[PDB]
Amino acid sequence: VYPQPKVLTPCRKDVLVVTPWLAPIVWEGTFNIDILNEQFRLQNTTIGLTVFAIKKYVAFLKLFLETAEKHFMVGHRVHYYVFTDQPAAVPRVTLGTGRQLSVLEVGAYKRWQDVSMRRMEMISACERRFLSEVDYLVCVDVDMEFRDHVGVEILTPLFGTLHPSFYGSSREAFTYERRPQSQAYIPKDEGDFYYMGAFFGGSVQEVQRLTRACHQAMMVDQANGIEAVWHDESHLNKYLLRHKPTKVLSPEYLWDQQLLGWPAVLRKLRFTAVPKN
Amino acid sequence: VYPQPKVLTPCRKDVLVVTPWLAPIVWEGTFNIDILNEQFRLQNTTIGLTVFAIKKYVAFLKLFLETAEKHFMVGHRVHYYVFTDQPAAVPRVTLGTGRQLSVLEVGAYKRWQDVSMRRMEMISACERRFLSEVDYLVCVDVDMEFRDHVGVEILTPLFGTLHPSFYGSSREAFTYERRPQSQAYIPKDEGDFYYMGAFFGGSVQEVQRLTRACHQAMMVDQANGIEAVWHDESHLNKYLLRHKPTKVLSPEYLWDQQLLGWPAVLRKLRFTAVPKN
Ligand SMILES: O=c1ccn([C@@H]2O[C@H](COP(=O)(O)OP(=O)(O)O)[C@@H](O)[C@H]2O)c(=O)[nH]1
Ligand SMILES: O=c1ccn([C@@H]2O[C@H](COP(=O)(O)OP(=O)(O)O)[C@@H](O)[C@H]2O)c(=O)[nH]1
Ligand SMILES: OC[C@H]1O[C@@H](O)[C@H](O)[C@@H](O)[C@H]1O
Ligand SMILES: OC[C@H]1O[C@@H](O)[C@H](O)[C@@H](O)[C@H]1O
Ligand SMILES: [Mn+2]
Ligand SMILES: [Mn+2]
Repeated sequence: VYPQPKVLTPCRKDVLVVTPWLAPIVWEGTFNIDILNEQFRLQNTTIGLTVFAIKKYVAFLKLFLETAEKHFMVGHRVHYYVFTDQPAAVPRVTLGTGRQLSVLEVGAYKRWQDVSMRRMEMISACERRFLSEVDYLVCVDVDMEFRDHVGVEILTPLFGTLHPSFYGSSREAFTYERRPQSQAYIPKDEGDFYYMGAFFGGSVQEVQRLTRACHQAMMVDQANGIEAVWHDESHLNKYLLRHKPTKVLSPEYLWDQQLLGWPAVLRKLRFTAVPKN
Repeated sequence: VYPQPKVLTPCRKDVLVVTPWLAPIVWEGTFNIDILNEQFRLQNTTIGLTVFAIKKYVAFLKLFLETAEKHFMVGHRVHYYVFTDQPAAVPRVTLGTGRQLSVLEVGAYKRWQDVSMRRMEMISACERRFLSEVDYLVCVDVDMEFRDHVGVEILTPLFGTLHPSFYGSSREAFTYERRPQSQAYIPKDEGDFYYMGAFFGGSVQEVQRLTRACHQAMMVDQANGIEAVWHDESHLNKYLLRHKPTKVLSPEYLWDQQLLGWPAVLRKLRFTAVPKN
């Protein structure tokens, strides 16, 4: 039993709910979570969530993790992978059933550019290990909290998330890389969306492809003495232009209430930034 | 270069363009065919189209085939499989490049119920052969003509098509099988859509699963001395209830202008019935 979908009365009429390559754009009201939960339960799906907490960012872990336990893939199997240069600093947080956490220890870089940029390398290389332990990988920023449901509706071979400062914008304004000497180069009259670096994912296979390609593309740039304007986010936008995501998450999935409010078009604020100095 | 998809100005606001399990519902204006053509060209995708022309129905082949050459998967590789009890009767029709036709000879059944019903058996068993020759199988009625574009926008692991007499209806009215002694039984408060028997498909693997299951389910019924109300279409609706299609085609893809007109909500009439006695 569930309400009957009605072909001639669209749930959402205020937003675009599918891209021109027929990928769903995920917004409240486009899905029935009970149907989707049923489908994902039947494959006994496991979701991996990677998060980096290097240096002072280990401060963000506790709230990240507590809110992930209330809102992320609740009822499904989750494996948190925390990447950190301080394993002892990882708070002990009580996990629901079928949920686990592993701490993976890594080097720090002095520059914040490289910490964010080397995520691609580092996720890429836990490679044979993700393939056996999980069906999907979701890769997010640690400086964040869950405030509402983030579940299996997002799961697809490849997804990105609409940057919240640019969803209502035109492509000319998108802060893509505009210098043709960077591998992240996107010309002025190309681009579907501007995707944020802080929330992407997909199957293990598609995420390893993305992260390999972004790393291989960041390296090429260095050996040409150039750094992409917005770094990993620049390379992500380039990969996602050429390899179009099979779902696109609305800005419900990456928001900042302080900076942008709660507009009517956003019926839930699911995963939001935390203030930092 | 293409128009920029605009997150806050949905192309179609009059129809539901995605199901509650996040499958696209395919309507004009939801897709950019150039983007999709690009993606499908890059895999060198082959589409198989199966069609049965048993007895007098070989009369429908000529127009079916000619219009398929103007409108079906034009620019992509197509393999027509014509199933018939009269191979000599299959008109010679000139094919575009990368397009072929094979004639597969089969038995006739006196009763029209079994001809339509045994399609499932017969498609199911050309089994090892579809797996090597084609990536997708599309299965349609022969008594039909293409009048507009039917292309790669429909291609997905599994799709069905909204029956044109029932898209604006409620589920209570859907002419599902309502007798619990039939394997096609769907209860009164279940059902997403009423799908027509005349246009379904998907990957080879998903279509062989569907047709196997529908055959295995038709047989079980016979050995219980019962025939489903609307036959293969009844079993299809049951399979698609339990195994939800990954795309749903709008009634643009299965129409009858004589019986229902050309409503404003239908911006193209793509594939339509032909009058018969
Ligand atoms: O010293 C640092 C700087 C960054 N990060 C990681 O890199 C991510 C992205 O950087 P940040 O959040 O600073 O970028 P922003 O969201 O502010 O643009 C952080 O969330 C952490 O996962 C980290 O672990 N240690
Ligand atoms: O004598 C027959 C009756 C049916 N068919 C096939 O079974 C399909 C479905 O039957 P029909 O079109 O009669 O059903 P309808 O569309 O009228 O309900 C036809 O299109 C043909 O592919 C056939 O080949 N020979
Ligand atoms: O334009 C790209 C930039 O946009 C800012 O609003 C955001 O805080 C940065 O993280 C980066 O994404
Ligand atoms: O209700 C099911 C039936 O609906 C009719 O309109 C259609 O012509 C039949 O082929 C069958 O689909
Ligand atoms: Mn951040
Ligand atoms: Mn017919």
